[PDB]
Amino acid sequence: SQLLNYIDGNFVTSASSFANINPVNGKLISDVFEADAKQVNEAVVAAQNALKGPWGKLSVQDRAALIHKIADGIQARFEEFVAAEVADTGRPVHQARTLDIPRAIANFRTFADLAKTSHTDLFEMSTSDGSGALNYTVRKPLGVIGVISPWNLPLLLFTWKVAPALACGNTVVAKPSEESPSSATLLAEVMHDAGVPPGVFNLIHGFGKDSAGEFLTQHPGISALTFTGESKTGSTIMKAVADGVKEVSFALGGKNAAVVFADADLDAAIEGVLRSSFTNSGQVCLCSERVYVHRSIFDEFVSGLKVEAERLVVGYPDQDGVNMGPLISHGHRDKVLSYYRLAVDEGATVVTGGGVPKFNDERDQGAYVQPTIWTGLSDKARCVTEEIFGPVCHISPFDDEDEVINRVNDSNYGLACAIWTTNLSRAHRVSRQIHVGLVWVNTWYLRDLRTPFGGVKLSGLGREGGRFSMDFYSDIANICIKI
Amino acid sequence: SQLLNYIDGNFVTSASSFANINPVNGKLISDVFEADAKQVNEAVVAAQNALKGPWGKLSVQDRAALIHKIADGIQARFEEFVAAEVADTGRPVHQARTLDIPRAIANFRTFADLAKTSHTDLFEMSTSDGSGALNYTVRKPLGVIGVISPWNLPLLLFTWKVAPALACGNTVVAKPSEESPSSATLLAEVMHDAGVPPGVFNLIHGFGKDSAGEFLTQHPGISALTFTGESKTGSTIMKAVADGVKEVSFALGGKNAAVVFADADLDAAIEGVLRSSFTNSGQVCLCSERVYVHRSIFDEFVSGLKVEAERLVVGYPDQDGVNMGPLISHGHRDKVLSYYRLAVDEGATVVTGGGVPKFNDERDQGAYVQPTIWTGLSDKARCVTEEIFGPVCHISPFDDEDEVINRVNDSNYGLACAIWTTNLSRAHRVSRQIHVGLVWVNTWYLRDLRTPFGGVKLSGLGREGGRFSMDFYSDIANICIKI
Amino acid sequence: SQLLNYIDGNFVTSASSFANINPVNGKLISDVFEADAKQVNEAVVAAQNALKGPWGKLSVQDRAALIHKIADGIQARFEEFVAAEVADTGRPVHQARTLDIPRAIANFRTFADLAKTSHTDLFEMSTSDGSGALNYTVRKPLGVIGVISPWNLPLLLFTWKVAPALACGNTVVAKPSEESPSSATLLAEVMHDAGVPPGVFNLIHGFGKDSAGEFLTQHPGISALTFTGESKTGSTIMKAVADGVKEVSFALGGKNAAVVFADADLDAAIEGVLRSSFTNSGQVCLCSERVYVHRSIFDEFVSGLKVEAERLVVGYPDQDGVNMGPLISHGHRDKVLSYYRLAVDEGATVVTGGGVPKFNDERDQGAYVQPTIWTGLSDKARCVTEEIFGPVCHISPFDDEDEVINRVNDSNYGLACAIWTTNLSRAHRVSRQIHVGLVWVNTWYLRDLRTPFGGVKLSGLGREGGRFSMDFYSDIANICIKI
Amino acid sequence: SQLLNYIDGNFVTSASSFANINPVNGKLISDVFEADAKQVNEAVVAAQNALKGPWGKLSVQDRAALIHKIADGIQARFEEFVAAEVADTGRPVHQARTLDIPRAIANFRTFADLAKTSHTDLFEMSTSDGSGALNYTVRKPLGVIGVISPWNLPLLLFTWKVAPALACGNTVVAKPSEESPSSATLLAEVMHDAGVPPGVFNLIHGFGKDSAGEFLTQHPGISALTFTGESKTGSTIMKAVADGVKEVSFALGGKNAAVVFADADLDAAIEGVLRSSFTNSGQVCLCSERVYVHRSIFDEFVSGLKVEAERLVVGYPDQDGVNMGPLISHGHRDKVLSYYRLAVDEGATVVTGGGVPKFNDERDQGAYVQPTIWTGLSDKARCVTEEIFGPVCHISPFDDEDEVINRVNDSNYGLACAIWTTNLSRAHRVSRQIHVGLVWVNTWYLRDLRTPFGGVKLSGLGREGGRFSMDFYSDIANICIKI
Ligand SMILES: NC(=O)c1ccc[n+]([C@@H]2O[C@H](COP(=O)([O-])OP(=O)(O)OC[C@H]3O[C@@H](n4cnc5c(N)ncnc54)[C@H](O)[C@@H]3O)[C@@H](O)[C@H]2O)c1
Ligand SMILES: NC(=O)c1ccc[n+]([C@@H]2O[C@H](COP(=O)([O-])OP(=O)(O)OC[C@H]3O[C@@H](n4cnc5c(N)ncnc54)[C@H](O)[C@@H]3O)[C@@H](O)[C@H]2O)c1
Ligand SMILES: *C(=O)/C=C/C=C(\O)C(=O)O
Ligand SMILES: *C(=O)/C=C/C=C(\O)C(=O)O
Ligand code: NA
Ligand code: NA
Ligand code: NA
Ligand code: NA
Repeated sequence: SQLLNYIDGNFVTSASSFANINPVNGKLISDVFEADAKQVNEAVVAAQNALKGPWGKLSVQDRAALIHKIADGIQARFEEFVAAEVADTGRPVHQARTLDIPRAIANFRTFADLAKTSHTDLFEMSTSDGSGALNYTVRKPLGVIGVISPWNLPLLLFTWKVAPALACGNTVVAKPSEESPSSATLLAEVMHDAGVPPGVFNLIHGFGKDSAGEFLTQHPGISALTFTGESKTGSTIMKAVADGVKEVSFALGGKNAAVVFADADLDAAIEGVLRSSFTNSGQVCLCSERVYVHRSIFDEFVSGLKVEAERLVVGYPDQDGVNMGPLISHGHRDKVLSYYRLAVDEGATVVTGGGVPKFNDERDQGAYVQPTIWTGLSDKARCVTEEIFGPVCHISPFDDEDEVINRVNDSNYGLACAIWTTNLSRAHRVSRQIHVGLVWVNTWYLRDLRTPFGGVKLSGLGREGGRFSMDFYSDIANICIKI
Repeated sequence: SQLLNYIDGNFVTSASSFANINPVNGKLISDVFEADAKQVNEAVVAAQNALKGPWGKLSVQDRAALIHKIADGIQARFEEFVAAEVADTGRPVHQARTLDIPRAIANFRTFADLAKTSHTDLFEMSTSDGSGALNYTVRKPLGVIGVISPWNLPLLLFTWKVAPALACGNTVVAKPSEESPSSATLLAEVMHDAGVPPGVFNLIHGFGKDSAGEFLTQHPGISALTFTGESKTGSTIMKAVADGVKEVSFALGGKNAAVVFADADLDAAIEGVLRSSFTNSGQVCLCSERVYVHRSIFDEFVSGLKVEAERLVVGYPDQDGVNMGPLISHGHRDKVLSYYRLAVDEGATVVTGGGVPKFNDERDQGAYVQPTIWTGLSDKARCVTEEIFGPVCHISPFDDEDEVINRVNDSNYGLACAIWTTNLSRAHRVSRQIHVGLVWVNTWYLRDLRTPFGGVKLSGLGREGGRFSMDFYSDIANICIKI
Repeated sequence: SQLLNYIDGNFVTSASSFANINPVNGKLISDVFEADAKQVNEAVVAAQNALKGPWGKLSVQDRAALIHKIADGIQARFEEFVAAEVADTGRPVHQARTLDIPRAIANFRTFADLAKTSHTDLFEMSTSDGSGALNYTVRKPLGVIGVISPWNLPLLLFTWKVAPALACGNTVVAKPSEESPSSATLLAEVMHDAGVPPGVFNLIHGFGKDSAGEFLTQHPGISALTFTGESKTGSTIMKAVADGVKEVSFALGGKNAAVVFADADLDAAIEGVLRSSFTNSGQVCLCSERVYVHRSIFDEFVSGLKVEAERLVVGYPDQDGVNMGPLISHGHRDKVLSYYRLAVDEGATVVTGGGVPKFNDERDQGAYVQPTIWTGLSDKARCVTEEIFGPVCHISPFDDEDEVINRVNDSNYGLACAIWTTNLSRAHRVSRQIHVGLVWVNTWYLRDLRTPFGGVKLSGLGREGGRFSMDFYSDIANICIKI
Repeated sequence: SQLLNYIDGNFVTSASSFANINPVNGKLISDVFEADAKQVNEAVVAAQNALKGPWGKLSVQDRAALIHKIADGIQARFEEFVAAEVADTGRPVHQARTLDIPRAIANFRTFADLAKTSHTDLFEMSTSDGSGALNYTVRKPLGVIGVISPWNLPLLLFTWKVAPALACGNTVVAKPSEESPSSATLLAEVMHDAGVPPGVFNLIHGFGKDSAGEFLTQHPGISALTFTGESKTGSTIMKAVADGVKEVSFALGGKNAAVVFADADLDAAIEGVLRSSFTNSGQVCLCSERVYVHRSIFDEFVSGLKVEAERLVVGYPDQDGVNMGPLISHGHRDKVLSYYRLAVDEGATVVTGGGVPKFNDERDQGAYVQPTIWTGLSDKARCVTEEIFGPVCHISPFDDEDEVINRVNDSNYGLACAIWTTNLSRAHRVSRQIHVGLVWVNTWYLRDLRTPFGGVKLSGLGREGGRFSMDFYSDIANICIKI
């Protein structure tokens, strides 16, 4: 299989391809053509021009309707999309069918809907001559949106950015992860078949540094760069767009805590932390790699979680009650296994996991690791502080409400946090004191697409979601009429 | 006069001092103690700590009441602030009495009011178990706000940032321009006398590079850097804070155009462009340095603007009928004059000005220049494309509406634009097509502080004003409760 | 037996039937079963019970999807709705295809979308004990919405109420005009086939006083009454529901002015006033029956309008080039001719029309009248102050801006006004001074469904449209949590 | 003491006067002049004219400043307002000093602030000709606001209506309860002294039927009637303004429940129900006259409440530790006692109270009753369904959560509800299911002035507070410009 770039309405190859690997079994699944600096410039110029074409002339309602057709296009090829994400990543067919693909569709539907309903402001004012003035605001396309997306939730995170971008009338140059190029390529076909004017959506394959990612980033023709990924990659990008003073939107992961209070529903919290630690094999930026549990229930909690964790099925995406697939890649497994060892060096008790499963088949050539639970490390340990991005969590006891708040907040990251308690006063009091963008109480990763989404400190900059996306992906202009 | 730093509730000197010069006559007004890296550190640390003190326990209404007291205090020392601003900058006293100090009061009052009125959002959602969930959002203090302000509208631009910062419950470390430190130092006194808690507001004096400005910018204890200034400085600051992924808010350079259509009120437009080109001696980021005038009225408009410009009184701040003061400094005058000769070299006709007035008194040791009008340059001339930030404009004819829209927009800047026309459709049709953040029709620099303010391209990123400031100077947190 | 009621998911007949007449030729179209008190009761109880059924259990997303299905259902039977509308009202077939039916569908689509986008508010407050409290608001179904609709834009106005009613989770009992029950009956079928649960949407036919309308009005089981129609009927309805303190929403009569300034595009204004006076044979609450023209263009405006008026083709709905159909009924024709005679007795000059066309075919049995223009009446003439609701306007000269504002405003009505001018300041300066709910400048009846729609004085109470409808059709509840 | 009307800038007497009685001891406090129909007409006409005077030329900022001046003037006479409120009604001095007078002040300041911050909307749209259109809304004064207020919270409720009315630039004709005329008369003094232009604020005294109140409602010159009070009185008013189609805003009766769940903080719940039943001697529309307590804690709850209720000090407004003053009047006491008798007749157990205290001093000539608790009545007893408006509650056990929801909602009223529970889920799950406008969890009558305030069913129509008042007291107008 070969995955081409999509530039100015044409699928094109490059002067260099690269392997896309299935991490279930290490087998090559396709050659991906790597866009070069020339092709990137070509994509940007084409997106700039397309702003002055038919796309630019579309009414908000026709634009929305076309976006709903992009979404219809995905629905009609649903299983081809499921297959595509599964292949690239190893994610369980069930996850892909219920989480990834439906959310990608909902992204386009939600922001199309918003594009139609959203409105702006009127401000009246008095003036010395007694005639007054009117200020009104409008939202306009920001211009060319640069999109650089990660491998963990490929289509979901790709469309999270492309959808509001197009809904706001922008054009897009989008660079998916080298590891997960398939679903995006399919989207490009959907765009094309749906009659999205050429130059409106441009797909470019490649890597970061000295490759398509960097080139997009250094290109003066774009108006914004929105990115989800590694915090130091965010910092790099920010420096790159600085001379052009481009608008930036970053969601940059973290080291999230779950907190379980003594008055929690223990069984729900055990199940809740299982999901928050090991979903997508712990390759979500929202996952809890840190857990704090009240001393009075620490041992019981750890016990039940170990039990539930060892019940998880690690195998083929289509395997029966499968719960976990592999890591994205071998490189990523090597980093994760590297932390596995560091955890021991650091004094950790390994409650469960700590290595890789054994298959004695093709999967042994994959990139699987085991769900892991550590105990007994210091709050200052590297394993408790640095983001691992694997199916791992360290559990630690706490005694006081203010103590644990202080411990959750003592981090250079602050994306999300999950809190377990049945007490009303407690839930609201504690929630407002956690220094993150996103709190969940008695649940995790529940997403209403209208809400502001993002992080504090190293975990990001700006917010996306609902009107926050409508604002970020638009020029806000103020028009003042003297009367 | 001696201008001290204000750090953790105390006025402090530093090891080194620099001179504050009166641009009217080149005389020394005061010595200004330069904060060093260690003092910058103390200010940041005090500000972090102040967030955990009494300031952090104030209700929103009590916080607002204290902010109104700050504003009362400025009011009570109104003429001192006027004299301070005038001393530093040479601005006409009547401008300081009607624009500068009044706006600085209004900034505090408006954001104190928004602090009390502003609310957040509630989103209900359905879930699988049929019980649903609530998402609600809150605004919290972002933390410590780094403010770095320019010399052109010292107290106005300073308080424009400090007012919302405080209103949103942050603490502040603020560095006013080395050219214009007096009114900020006075403001510190008002802060102290109003009983603002120690560490909440901190004033550090100095320069940019290798000085208080850069130290502030590099300090990891800050949560945000808000800046109005040269766009190249903005880029530098963006790079400096990138490793911390600090929130940023930039209002930067302009090369703003005024457009005068055939159906304009010609006298009103002449008076209008007079003000937009030469207000504050052209030292406003909003000034018009490019002027496009319909062919059929070009010659008359140019003749009218020449006469009106030659009528401008350039002189002392309290001189009868004075319209224009000097430039901020000799250094800035060197730059302006350099453009003045470059314009000749690029082939400009000098309709008026082009040099420095001769007073034959102490003002000759000052930093005055003449209001200056050019004609005859191409749209590619450096003098038509680069920000001068002096009392200057180039005037060029046009024939067609779409033609002029494209010429205005053909720029790496995009801050503001003023349009002159008596035609209803024209005002609205043209304004929405200008690629800037701010348009005025039949007026200029009319400000409603609730409006979103800011630029596109090199002219900035982000918006401030009204709820845009309430969002930028706050952590926006989403709290999701499973029911 | 032709047009049945639709109660609790079944079409049902009644004890008495009445005739539906085609106003093109006076011929009987259908027999309509008049709901009696018992049946009105049955409808309300069933709507009451439906709230406690699966309709009550839908998530906002599923409820929206269902509403979109109702729209799809109307779309699938587009031509049948056209024929139904045309039959009852005599409206030109092209108007039905481009205005009436498309707007009915748009009504459902818009409010379905808003149901999904709309959110509510979060207010934080401090409390004596220093722990604070939260207030959040929610929208819930108000309950059973009683809908009483008029005959002039039958399906458009019917669905303008039903769409938001259903979108906010209410159930409905709706009574269409005795003159135009067909398209509403067809909607009931669409609702049945779409699977809308029984009790959710109920259709009852009949008259006002001593009939289905009155009884709906007097039933204590409804939660609100929303009504479009005559003013005196609004008053009657307001009194009827008073003992129950039911929520009310009224758009009533108007005696709307168009104002034409000397700087208007004269050709566009003539065409504009031709449409605002004669569209739907002048049977729209937004029609202009008063017209004020600046003296310098009066004679020419009048001559222009007369010519264009006499071009209008009055005839069959499917007649080649037809512009105007008949009036709704013979009884309405008699009212309109009563004013046509009064205008003469009051001294009017009849510029054109003033009687009934003679067709020498079945149309002479229908209810046609001529498009009429009067001149020469005083501002206090009855024909100039009372709503006629036919295809007529009086044209009067004016001289001064403040004069014409006062004359427009001197009315017990205040629904809408149209202003023609090319001057920017004038447009905004004058529009804000007109005492109505709706102003159009250089156009007429341009409708954005997000906008607040309603009148002042006798022309109504409350606003509908956008969030105004989402508010009126919902219980707004504040919930305050002590922390 | 003499209490005059204030009409068109002048205090005036009337042909007839009536007595204002102190309910503590039954003594004459003052003579009140009853406005006749001629004088009401004079007030409304002056109010209409005032809209065209200087009041109408004030900028929003200036109008706001003047309203803050009104508030200052009350603050400067703080204790005279305390004395006036206490004299009229017998309320405890501490309640007047902490709730009543401070709220009146906060009313004016809140709405003054909102006047300055509030803005409106901008809606862009496409058109067939491709040029587009824009819609913008504005808020303007509605006109003359009729205000009719009750005696239970005289200045709080009076200024709750007058503040937003003025803040929205309206003029006012206001009629306080004949039982509590004093504070409103002092406010007329403050208005005069503050320079409020003549006709802007008019104070008329008297009764309802055949007196000033009725005449107000019948006057065609008013634009709206806002009213708080008895439900049947709301109905009578709604009918009276029906012919004019005036805007109406009603907060009316309630028979509010408190619900104590088994997981409640039992002592906090007992204190909270004590306050919600007996504050202001049970004379708040928001008081809980029905109480439901889970079976498992019912006996302990009732014992506890008995004890705390018998601790209450009933007596003089400035008496040491006084909890309750008298009822407003002997007539009102007659009503409440007849309900005391009915409760016994209906089978109630009198847990405490049930009569009148014996003072053996001048308070025996006052209108006091005992705080009263009943038990053992059915949900259909008159004393459980009808509003008594005195210091009483009936307590009933429940078993099931859905059961108690149904029981609370089984009412023709629906003003407020208070729920006691420490459980997170329960607070949010149950609160959204209560059919009222206002829910409190673990508190009572905690008021954020920005929130929507009102009732459902017989308990009112519409909402006030925050933007809801800003909309009700304004013409909302949509202005549509074709471009
Ligand atoms: N927070 C998240 O959701 C998230 C997602 C993916 C990866 N990560 C973190 O990052 C690591 C893996 O990510 P990665 O190394 O594959 O890439 P990366 O996370 O740093 O970045 C993701 C995307 O950015 C692009 N990119 C990388 N470097 C760039 C550069 N210098 N300029 C422009 N674009 C660039 C890549 O092509 C890729 O598509 C993990 O260890 C994990 O901790 C976090
Ligand atoms: N606001 C508008 O757009 C509009 C629409 C139609 C008619 N009108 C005016 O009304 C005049 C008369 O026409 P109409 O009699 O059909 O209008 P109408 O307002 O009296 O009746 C309209 C609707 O209300 C119902 N109704 C009438 N009386 C009622 C009552 N007492 N209680 C409850 N429901 C009642 C009717 O059956 C119908 O459904 C027209 O001449 C015109 O001036 C205004
Ligand atoms: C730049 O020269 C001026 C900036 C002005 C503002 O930011 C303002 O608030 O008016
Ligand atoms: C009255 O005759 C017209 C009312 C029109 C509407 O309500 C509409 O939504 O277009
Ligand atoms: Na791969
Ligand atoms: Na200086
Ligand atoms: Na008919
Ligand atoms: Na009294």
